[PDB]
Amino acid sequence: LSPSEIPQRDWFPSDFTFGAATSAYQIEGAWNEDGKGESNWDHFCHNHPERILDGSNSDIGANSYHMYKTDVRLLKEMGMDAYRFSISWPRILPKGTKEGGINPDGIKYYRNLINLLLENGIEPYVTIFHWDVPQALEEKYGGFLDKSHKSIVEDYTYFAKVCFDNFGDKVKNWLTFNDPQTFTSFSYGTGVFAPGRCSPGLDCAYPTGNSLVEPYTAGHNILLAHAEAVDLYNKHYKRDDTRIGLAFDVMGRVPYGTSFLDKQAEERSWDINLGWFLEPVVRGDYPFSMRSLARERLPFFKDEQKEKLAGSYNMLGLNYYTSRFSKNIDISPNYSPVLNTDDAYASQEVNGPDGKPIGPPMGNPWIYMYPEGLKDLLMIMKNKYGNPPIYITENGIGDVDTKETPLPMEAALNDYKRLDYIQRHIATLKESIDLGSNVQGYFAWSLLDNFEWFAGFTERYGIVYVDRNNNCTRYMKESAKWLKEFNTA
Amino acid sequence: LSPSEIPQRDWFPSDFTFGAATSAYQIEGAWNEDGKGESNWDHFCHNHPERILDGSNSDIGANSYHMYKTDVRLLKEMGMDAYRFSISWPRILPKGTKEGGINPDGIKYYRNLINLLLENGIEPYVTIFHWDVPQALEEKYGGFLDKSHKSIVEDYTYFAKVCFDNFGDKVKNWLTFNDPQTFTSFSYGTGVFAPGRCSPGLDCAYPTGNSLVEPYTAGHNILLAHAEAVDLYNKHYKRDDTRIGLAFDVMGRVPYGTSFLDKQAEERSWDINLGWFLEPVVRGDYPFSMRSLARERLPFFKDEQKEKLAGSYNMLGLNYYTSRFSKNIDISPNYSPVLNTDDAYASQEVNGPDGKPIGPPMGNPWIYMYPEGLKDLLMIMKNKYGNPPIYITENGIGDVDTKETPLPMEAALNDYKRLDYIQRHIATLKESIDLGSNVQGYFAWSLLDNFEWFAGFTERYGIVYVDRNNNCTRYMKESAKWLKEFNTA
Repeated sequence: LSPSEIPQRDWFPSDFTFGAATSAYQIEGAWNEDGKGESNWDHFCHNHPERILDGSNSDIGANSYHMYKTDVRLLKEMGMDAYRFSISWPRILPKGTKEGGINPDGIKYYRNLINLLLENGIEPYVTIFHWDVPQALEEKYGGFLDKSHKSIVEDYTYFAKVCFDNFGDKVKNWLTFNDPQTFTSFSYGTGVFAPGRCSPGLDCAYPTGNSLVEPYTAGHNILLAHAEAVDLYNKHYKRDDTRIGLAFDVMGRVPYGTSFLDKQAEERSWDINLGWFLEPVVRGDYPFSMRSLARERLPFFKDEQKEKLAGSYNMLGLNYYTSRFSKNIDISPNYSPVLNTDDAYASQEVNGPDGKPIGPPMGNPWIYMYPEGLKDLLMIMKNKYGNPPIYITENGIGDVDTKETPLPMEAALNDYKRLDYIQRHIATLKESIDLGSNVQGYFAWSLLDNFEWFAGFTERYGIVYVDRNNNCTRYMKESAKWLKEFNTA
Repeated sequence: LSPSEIPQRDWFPSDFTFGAATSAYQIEGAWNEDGKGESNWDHFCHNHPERILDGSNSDIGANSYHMYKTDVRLLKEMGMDAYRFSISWPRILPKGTKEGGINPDGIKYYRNLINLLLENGIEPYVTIFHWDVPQALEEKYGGFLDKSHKSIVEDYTYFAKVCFDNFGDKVKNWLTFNDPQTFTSFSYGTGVFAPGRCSPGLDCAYPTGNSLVEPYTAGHNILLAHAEAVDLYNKHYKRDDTRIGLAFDVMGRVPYGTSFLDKQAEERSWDINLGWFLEPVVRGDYPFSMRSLARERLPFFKDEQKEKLAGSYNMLGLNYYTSRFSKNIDISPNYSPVLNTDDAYASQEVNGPDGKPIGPPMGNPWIYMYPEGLKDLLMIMKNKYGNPPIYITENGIGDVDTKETPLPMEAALNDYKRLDYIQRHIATLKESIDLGSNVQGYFAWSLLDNFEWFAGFTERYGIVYVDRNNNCTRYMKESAKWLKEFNTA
């Protein structure tokens, strides 16, 4: 709020990075053009529109496949140092496999986007996989549910090789996966993401899975896939100045009460949310708490794998939005986990014991502003996990805009709530950096308003407004205007 | 230790308590006189003398049953404020049950000892149970292995009732159990204690038990017994100025290395050693880590039991001797618990990473001097468990004295190593008191040299020498002389 409280670029180091981010399926559109194979999401939205809040799909998105030159202009205008976007697996390998052949148009597109960004002095941060699994592999062996722990791993590794092959010379920053926890938990736990599987009795499109097992199977394959891709990268592609890693979605955790019991609950919560995928790439295995609680439901790694996994990164991405109070749940005959996330034996509350929310509500159903949680998370990365190079690869909020409660374009552009939120977190990074945090960059999540998975188009997360009523025309929002001023000045 | 470093009595509050302690089976003797029933230890030593290092038994002990007058004498001369001793269950209730009848001579013995201690201004801290279970009960239903979780509970409560009925008027400080963890772990885990049970395949007198289950069964019954005895006490015997509780044996735990993994191992170690019995009397249930690791092997408490257990104490005893480095052990198909203590997934090391022992060796196979471990424990009691009134009910070392390497009487009396150890721990209490610890007393373990369980008479723990070659004549050691000087001055 206060003038001296508003972040200034000179607050951060000269080499610090500021940018924006998106994901292929959310913005690309052209779902079936120039030889692009079908994805799990194409398949899910088309077959189960009832599972999308407004029954929409992303056949078009923000049409960034055809309008990338504009996205680049926008980034240049705001003075962003970098841009993080993902690559569509099927647009590159329609069948998802080597034998399926590499789609030249798919390669050409990302090739053009990369050169243009660079031409304009914007560093590309390439996310190899953002939930878009080729349907071919999905039907072939369930994709990441691959009970063999081999097929999907090799297929993902080849996909990566093609990316390193065709873009390696230009790309200096790679991210193998983005939000693996939300992907596995939502796609196989609660079943709100494609393909929509969950345990019998649960309300999802295909209640014939197992919410206590599939998320861990998928998670295991993701980790094996990551380790293999990084091995390949370090052996045949890494250069003295390039980096590879992955990004984790994470909610800050705060003890519900003062009991040491809730502090324990909090620990188990960080473990099942962040630790799940971070500990394996850090030391080669899952958090002890998860193994003691999920037991046989959580696969074991071979010695070779643990070896390939430990230290498989040069930098790590953190996608932060909110936090929750963690309240203890005792083990006893009166309680039985139903969802994989229930293995943490802790309830995640928005309201503390005083009935008040952990932070001011930002609009949609789950984002409560609590920049303190980001600070705690960075302190944990610094003191417990080796203080590696950190990039806040995602941060932002979603403005609600439904057919029942339309959000006027004027109001959509005057996103002061978003601006305030963004400046608070950027300020939080300043503090963490002075305390020793190895944070090296910040990416505002959603360069553009786009498809928001099961929420469809009911939420606008962009710093740039997209008018789909008029050829997806881009309009800077106040938040984008400030970022432009911030990056300049 | 520097002269200004040697603790002084004025260093502590006027109401602070200094005393000595012993246990019935270890010092009494007269194992089968004046109607005393046979105990589990009488039975074990007689039937398996090969399980006692020097093949001895405690038929005589320090012969305190006939020489108690001399014991109180030593206490009064040293200026001790209190004396902790235990009551022999089989000596009070020969058959261990009410139907068996109360032994007149037994009641008499303790009545006289108590009145004498009071006549001399020495407060008696009475331990109700110290491992000596009436053999009658052991044969009738396995004693604390009682699969019904009712018989042993009721018989223990009655025994407790008798004590309250005959001594309640004179005793103001009660301790239901002493060292429940060593009792259960050694009697049913490794089998080195009576009755000597363990998992088939292990080396004990009766390898027909289960080291992964029986210690927990016994522990569970001990806790139920405690809750019931405290409930009875609070209802018909407690007076505004009387207190009841129990004492826990505990080794300090220090992370082996710097990894966060060993910090976790350390926590699981405190949990399995101290938490096992403390958490139930504090909040009504076992530590979360134990329930998650022992699972079905750790019995569940009924709601009314958790209610009786939570807050079932006015004070707590801590038996401290040494500490260990806790080193992490991952959960994996390559590791399978054998002993109940393995459930903590942590090795307890005497030597740290540098090959050096955590503290200087005190003589016997397991005691290493590390008073800072006591400080850590007191800080945990203060910051995590409510900072209750604490009494260090045992602290000391054992001088090795075997047939092969006899300890000359002169050397046994010049126990400067014990004195140093004692002065360092008393000093440590001072530091803790100033830091806010609610420590209210210190008891030197072993007023007398006596029977040391499976170690027989190969170790002298007393501050008072017992010459069994003569008529078990007592002689003050340097440690005792200093204590006398300290208590006076």
